[PDB]
Amino acid sequence: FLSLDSPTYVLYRDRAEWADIDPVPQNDGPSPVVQIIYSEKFRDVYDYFRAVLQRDERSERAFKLTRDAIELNAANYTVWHFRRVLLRSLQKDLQEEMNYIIAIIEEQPKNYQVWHHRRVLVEWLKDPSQELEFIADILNQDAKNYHAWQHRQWVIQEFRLWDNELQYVDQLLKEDVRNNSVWNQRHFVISNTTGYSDRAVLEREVQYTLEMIKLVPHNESAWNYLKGILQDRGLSRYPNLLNQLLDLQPSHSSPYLIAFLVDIYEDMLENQCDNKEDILNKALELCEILAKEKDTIRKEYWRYIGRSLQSKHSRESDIPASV
Amino acid sequence: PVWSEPLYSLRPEHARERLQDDSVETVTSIEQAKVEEKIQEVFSSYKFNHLVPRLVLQREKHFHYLKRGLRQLTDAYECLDASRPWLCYWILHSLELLDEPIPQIVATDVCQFLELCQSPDGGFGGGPGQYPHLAPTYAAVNALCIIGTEEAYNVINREKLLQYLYSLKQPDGSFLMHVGGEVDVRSAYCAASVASLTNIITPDLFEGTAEWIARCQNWEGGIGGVPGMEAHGGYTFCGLAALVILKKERSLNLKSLLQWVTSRQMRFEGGFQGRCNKLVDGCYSFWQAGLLPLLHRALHAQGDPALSMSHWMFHQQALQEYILMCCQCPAGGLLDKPGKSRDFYHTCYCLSGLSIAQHFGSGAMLHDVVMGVPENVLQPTHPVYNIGPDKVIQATTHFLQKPVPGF
Ligand SMILES: Cn1cnc(S(=O)(=O)N(CCN(Cc2cncn2C)c2ccc(C#N)cc2)Cc2ccccc2)c1
Ligand SMILES: CC(C)=CCC/C(C)=C/CC/C(C)=C/COP(=O)(O)OP(=O)(O)O
Ligand SMILES: [Zn+2]
Repeated sequence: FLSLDSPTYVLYRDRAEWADIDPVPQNDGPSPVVQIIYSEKFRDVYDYFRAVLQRDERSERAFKLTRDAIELNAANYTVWHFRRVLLRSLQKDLQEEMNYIIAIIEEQPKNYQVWHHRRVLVEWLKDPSQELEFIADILNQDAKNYHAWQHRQWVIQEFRLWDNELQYVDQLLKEDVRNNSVWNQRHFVISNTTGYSDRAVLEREVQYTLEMIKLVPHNESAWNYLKGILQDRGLSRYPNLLNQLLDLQPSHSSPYLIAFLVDIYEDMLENQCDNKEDILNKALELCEILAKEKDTIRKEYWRYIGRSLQSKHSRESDIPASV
Repeated sequence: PVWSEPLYSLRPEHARERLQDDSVETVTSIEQAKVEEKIQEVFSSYKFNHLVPRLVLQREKHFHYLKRGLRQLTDAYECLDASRPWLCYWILHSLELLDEPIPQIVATDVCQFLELCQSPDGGFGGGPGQYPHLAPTYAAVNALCIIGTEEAYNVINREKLLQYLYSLKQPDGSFLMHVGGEVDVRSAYCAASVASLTNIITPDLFEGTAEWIARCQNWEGGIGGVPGMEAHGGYTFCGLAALVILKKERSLNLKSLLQWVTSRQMRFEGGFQGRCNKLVDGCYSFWQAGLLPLLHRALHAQGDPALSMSHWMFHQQALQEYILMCCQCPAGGLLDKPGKSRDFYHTCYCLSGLSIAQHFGSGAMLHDVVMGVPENVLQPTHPVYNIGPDKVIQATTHFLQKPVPGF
């Protein structure tokens, strides 16, 4: 009816149809702290909201009032709760409410309350037929919106809508191969479909990643993904990996590639490999290069690693103190 | 030497830390480059102005900003009308870090206000007459503990608090944030925080909680809001901190976690980002860097012999430089990044992170690093609760005088 931003908007204390209700002022005490100097509009709407909440008045006019209270502060979870009471109590059409919530999310996409409200609606209606497309629109304006991706995972999982998501992931990786949210979604989809034990799948995934690394050697997301999908079984389980990375040293180097090498050596030393000692020194050499030159921001981390490797892999590590 | 620049961000080698975009441009690299350009100007301003740099924490300015806020806020804070206990917490903790005493009239007035925020059925709301919610509940408890008087302690209705927690507990180990609300790792932390401080932890309250949190650690090493989500500094702090409280840190892969967080520090800016391939932000000086004192304590409990005895496993110098040079508003208060406006949230957590970076401690070992003038040194903070370590001990002891509700 009367929009909050309308030029003809009128305070509630000046509305005839509200003449029967006494507004309820906020009880901040005799000497307030962190007291907010509300505007006229704000204080007026919430004085009247407190009245209807207090009376538990479940009416059409109360329903409309919650829209204005939400507009003034969409983070007010108490107002949201009352609104959901009114939705059920008044038997309100839920698709109309879907239309409403999608508009609010469009304009305030980084708010917890609005996404949770959409979820409850979808739960009530048991209808996910609009979700993937709506979320896609939000992601088109901010491809990393945390609430958006969370809602997408919930919808896909609860309603088993897996069949097209990998295609969607590939599309977004094209637009921005640096989008960590998308690399996460890729892992999410594969984990819950084929899994990573299927050698054909794992093989495919590594080729693609190495590809991308070749195209953009300094993109950390690709590096983390490659590490993430190989580290559970153990890096040393893949003997060809080492040489192939070393072969990128010349024209594809990065502190990322160096760090990976250290991870390979670390695992190798853990699974009792050949040349115990030769491998150790190679690693300490790299740990030093990183801490002193190539990645000094993490000097404290790299010194710790080098110190750990020494503590447990030196030829003297198992040698008794008496020897 | 005379030619040696004592500031890490200003050294000539530092220029090599700029972004390399491999001549492939995307939205991510473009936005990252914008930030680095803005930060570079801040660093270079002394050289172009022909002045010797001086890093001063504007104590007096920040104090005035807080002192006023504790009483009154402009309508700019209407969007926080449902988080007023948070405002109490952020401001009190800031004053505490700055070592400013809390007048007893202020303390009593804070207590009375929080009483009005407390629900008849347990927990605190965002304001008087608002339903209870775990986030403002966490904030309220922390504020009363900072005050630490008998009056403050008595405000909390312990029986109801426990009842409230129970009504939120899920069969799978998680907690709702509030009745008819959503679930994520923050709620576990909020619950564990207030429950431990007030001594209301029953044998079954946190059944399955450590396991549910462990399901939130992902392929990146860090922790997401719910199982399957991208790893984030905010959720990671909440997860590890909750586990520490429950004495279950070992349920996590601490090694992959350590590698993840240390990688979150920006090589050029010196501050922390919240997730891979996004932007630096002052508040992560606590959420992210605060993880390192937690890991240190955990790894040490496992007898890790390789642990340094004087420094956390991040660049303490560079973080202090970022905060002092880039995160202060001249008129008082701190902020996200240059070009952003001040607020009490970033004031709280920038200072919290600064303290972490100044103070190292592990049992008997103690070592400080204070960049800029020595007056910059702040009071220390507890890495789990983010209040004064003394206030934590004081509170826990006091409530141990009471029996867990129901005996
Ligand atoms: C985007 N984001 C980054 N951290 C978070 S959060 O911890 O969950 N948080 C962030 C809300 N948030 C946004 C924010 C924080 N750092 C950067 N941003 C944009 C925010 C909240 C309060 C103030 C004040 N004063 C200023 C900013 C939530 C929140 C809201 C109210 C009370 C407590 C937490 C959100
Ligand atoms: C106890 C408690 C309430 C703790 C707070 C934990 C915390 C900091 C959570 C942040 C969650 C979030 C929505 C991040 C993304 O925001 P963004 O995408 O705008 O920021 P980003 O780009 O830096 O990730
Ligand atoms: Zn921030």
